[PDB]
Amino acid sequence: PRKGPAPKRPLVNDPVYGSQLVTQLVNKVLLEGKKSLAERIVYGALEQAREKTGTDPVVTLKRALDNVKPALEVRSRRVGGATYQVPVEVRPDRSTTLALRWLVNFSRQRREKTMVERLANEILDASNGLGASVKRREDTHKMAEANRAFAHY
Amino acid sequence: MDVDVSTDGELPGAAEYAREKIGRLSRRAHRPVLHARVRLTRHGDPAVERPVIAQANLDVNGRQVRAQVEGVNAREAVDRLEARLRSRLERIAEHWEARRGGVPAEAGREWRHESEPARRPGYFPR
Amino acid sequence: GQKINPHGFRLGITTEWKSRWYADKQYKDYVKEDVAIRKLLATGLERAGIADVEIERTRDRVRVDIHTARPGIVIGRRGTEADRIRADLEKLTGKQVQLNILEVKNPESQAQLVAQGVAEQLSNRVAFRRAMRKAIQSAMRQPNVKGIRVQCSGRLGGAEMSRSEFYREGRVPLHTLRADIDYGLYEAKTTFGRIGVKVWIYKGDIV
RNA sequence: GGGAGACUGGAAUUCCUGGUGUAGCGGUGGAAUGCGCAGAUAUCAGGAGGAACACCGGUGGCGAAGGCGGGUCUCUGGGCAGUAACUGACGCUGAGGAGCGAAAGCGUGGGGAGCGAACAGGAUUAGAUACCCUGGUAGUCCACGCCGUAAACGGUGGGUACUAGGUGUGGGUUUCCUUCCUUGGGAUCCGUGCCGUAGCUAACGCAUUAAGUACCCCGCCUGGGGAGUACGGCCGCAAGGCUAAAACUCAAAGGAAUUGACGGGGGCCCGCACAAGCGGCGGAGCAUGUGGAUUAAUUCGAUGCAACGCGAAGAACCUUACCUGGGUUUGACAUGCACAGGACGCCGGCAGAGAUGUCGGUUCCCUUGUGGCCUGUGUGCAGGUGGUGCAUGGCUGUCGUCAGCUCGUGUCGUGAGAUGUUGGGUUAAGUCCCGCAACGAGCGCAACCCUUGUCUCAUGUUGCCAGCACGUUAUGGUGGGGACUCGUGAGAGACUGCCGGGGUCAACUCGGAGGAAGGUGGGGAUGACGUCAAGUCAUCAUGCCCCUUAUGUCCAGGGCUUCACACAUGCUACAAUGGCCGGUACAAAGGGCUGCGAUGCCGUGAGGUGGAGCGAAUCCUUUCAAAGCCGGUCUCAGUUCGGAUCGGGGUCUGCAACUCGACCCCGUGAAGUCGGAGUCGCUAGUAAUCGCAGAUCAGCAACGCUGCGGUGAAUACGUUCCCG
RNA sequence: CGGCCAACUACGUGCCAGCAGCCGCGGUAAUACGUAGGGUCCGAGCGUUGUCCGGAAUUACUGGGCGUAAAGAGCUCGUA
Repeated sequence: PRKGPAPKRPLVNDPVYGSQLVTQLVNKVLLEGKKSLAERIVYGALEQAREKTGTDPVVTLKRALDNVKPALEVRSRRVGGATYQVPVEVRPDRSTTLALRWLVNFSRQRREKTMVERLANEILDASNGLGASVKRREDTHKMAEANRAFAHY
Repeated sequence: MDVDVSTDGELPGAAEYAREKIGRLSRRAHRPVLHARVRLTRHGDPAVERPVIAQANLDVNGRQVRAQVEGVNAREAVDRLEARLRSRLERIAEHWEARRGGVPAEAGREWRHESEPARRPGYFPR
Repeated sequence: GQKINPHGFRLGITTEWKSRWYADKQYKDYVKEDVAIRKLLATGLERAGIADVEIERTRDRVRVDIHTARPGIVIGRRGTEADRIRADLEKLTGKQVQLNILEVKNPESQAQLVAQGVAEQLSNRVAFRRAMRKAIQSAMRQPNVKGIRVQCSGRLGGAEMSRSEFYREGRVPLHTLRADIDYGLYEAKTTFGRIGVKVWIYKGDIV
């Protein structure tokens, strides 16, 4: 990254749902390279969500993402030999990445006896606006706002 | 401050003197010391004018501080090591009093590497 | 450790193995007898410059070819030296061993012989600058030599401090594979210790 | 703006009074003392007082120097130009001496807004008699006097004459372009800067304003400290100033410049350096290494990166270098000089822990001179993992696979040295291009080598089997077949080759096409001059020193495995992305002769018997895996997690598993609930995770190391900060 | 008898004993210590110490200097 930006990996669309976002989700929940297990987990979670709501799962997943997608984030900046928490606007890709990572992690420390159930409940409450990832986005936006004085550099 | 001394061969009393002299530097360090090791080594060849060599290593909150000296006996080597370590610790301080003179500060003065660049308008001053 | 041995760098490309045979069960004892032959021939013959020793094995009969700058020294006019070498090579259990004694065409172009001569001159009384310059000029006078470097290290001149000195003339491309670099090393026995002499010689490329 | 005196103006700060007006103001890198709520800060009006004079205003003017700018008036000093009317050498310097002399300080009397030594708190800090903040007294101001020092410096005494120029700028006279407005331009006198000759200088530099060339007069120097100090004296209210030693001590102290190294100096760049992520270490148990302690001994070496799963790619005996004890000495092992011999040598018996000792059986071939064997006697000699890696060679790590390191001739400099190698651009690169008192060259960079990715020709066994025949389930199993893989030989293929655009039409760079692959395709091998007296006398060799009835050598036993701790690298976990049970699918690479070892049978299982076939593209390692997939079960618990520790019972190797091996079975079921400060690896077939193989090796302490494949992510905005 | 400054090897010792006018020599292989061979310079002398001149242009008349090395009084006026 000293000599310039690095190329991105064009990961492919999911076969059985046809969306990019689910493949991003499986690659986030992936562990130790066990791709089949991650796909089983995510498909089970999506089907659980479809059963609970009664509609297509991808639209609810997008709704949850938009509910948890952040817009303003805080980074430590060193200007003139001093460090401050500076609120910064977030590019779309970084916002989606942050949303997905938050969803996966906060579902990982749920209490639903299974990864599929934990993930399904987390995505449902995110779609409804009650999830812990939604709360995390609330705190990050509050943190960005409370430091708006330092946005001028 | 707990110091482990790993000598070799013949150096009676070097360990206690070195431990007691080094352990007094804990207060001089501005950050907690995580580890402290001292090694004493004597040169076999009698032709060597300063046979004894002493080395130290302190983990000052993750920052590695080390020094190495030579002497004609255990006491002199340990004392020179203590002086050298004190100098290194002084140069390592990094608290506010240590970097208050280096802060670019100097509003529109003393151009430094991290000095705040001047804000420039799009149009020429004229 | 800076530079690998130039012969070992181009072993599969330019240079050739100095022992040609094949063994499957008897590789170990073949190697043992080979090194025994090498040490025996190094010990016995020192007057004439023994540039290289080759061994070829085939069942009972063994072929030992050695290159020297002075074949007459190593051969008995009635076969006396030949008889002696044949006899103590029989003693080496080599079964039937036959020897092809050969001669180097241009001794000054051979790195091992050059190192031998410089080491000998160093041992007795000669200042090392004189030896290196004489060797360099002699090898440069040869028609096919394109670059030579001579380096000797140790307690040069009987000093208490060790030193490394080297003189080069022309091109010595040690990193180029196709360039055939002749490498020769030999330790000089002085009263003050041991002085190591190395010689690099560049003679064009082979393709 | 030369000096002195008198009078006087406006802005701003401070305070006081009165409105409006509320809850903060002030201060810092960040805060706190502090001020305010009794009405602060802010805002408006009025008033008092002191000090300094924005813009003009500068490398510009004046003064002997110190120094001097708000305005006006009064008094007063000097300078310059022109005319040359006047005197007619009246000049220059000046020991002592006299006067003036920044700031601080001192005295007496005033004044005191701001600032502010001292002094108080606040903060920072390990400590702050400091830096920073809030207050703040002398002082700073005026009058009249003392003091008499300054980096009082241009670190350059005064006077005079001469010695190339170019260009600013201040004051004044004058000829010619001529509008005559115009710095028009010239000439000349007096200042004040810059650049530059000759010349001078150790060099830096000075250079008509000399540090040049000379003449007159004055001051001062004679190695560094002691010391501008003591004693005496003079001056001063005091502070102190001036004059000014010696003893003793050192072999230097100095000036300029050069090459490095360094900087909490600047600029431009790089790297998993940081940032963005993923997974860890540090907490637990265990394995391994080290320190420390302990012991008869715990053999030795290795100590930041670059020592610490390192030398050790294999410590029960051996190894083994250490300890205890038991033997031996030309020795455990060589080769030579001698005397005596036909025996050395084995084979059994006994003793001994063994080394070893002893007893019984066997006895040389040449050829007469003796040779091979040993005996003892010997004698040279062997023998040391004994010391010094600061005496060495060899080998190696490291900066760093970083782009740098030098040389010949020329030129510059008294010289160390410099240039080339710097400057602009460009690259991964001292890679290249354009410039250039340099022109070239060498070692490096790159390429040539290996492997991997595509295709062509050749090629069919032990390897494939598409099309044909025989097959019995058991399959290329078999006859056959080159068709497709594959194996291994030869070759082609990436060269910015082409197109378009940026580019000095130059390097280079951006994009596109074609292609398996595009811009050194991926990964290796390859490590410049040197550095660190880096490592290694314990692979080896080796100078010198040391031991030689021993530090040499043989043997048994023990130790290298000791354990209150400390550090380091790992493995296994703390579970449901999981545990357990059953079924089931896909690799590569490698190894094998006194080795791999199959079928079968016997054990529950390590394993036992047995031996088919194999020097192996054939047989064995099973036909080869595990994670994976499918089904059941477990339901969040110190548990069906975790496996430590321990009891009992076995297997194998080995002469021998006590100290001190591995593995199997039954039982036992510890810590451990995701780990503080801090810290590590990693940019793609990578990290993470899963298994397989090899070396060493009788067995193994292997969770180590070296390889092989399976599944396979996230993130990189960007160089401000940390490291190199 | 290391260089100034004619004249070098061996043994002994090892930061000791000692040497030395200065620079500096002694750390098991010293041309610098001690002793022996050898050598050189002088020679009825040869060395050491003390003292004066020279080298010293280092008090510079012959024959030195003062921007930064030590050295221009803080600046003027003016007496001899």
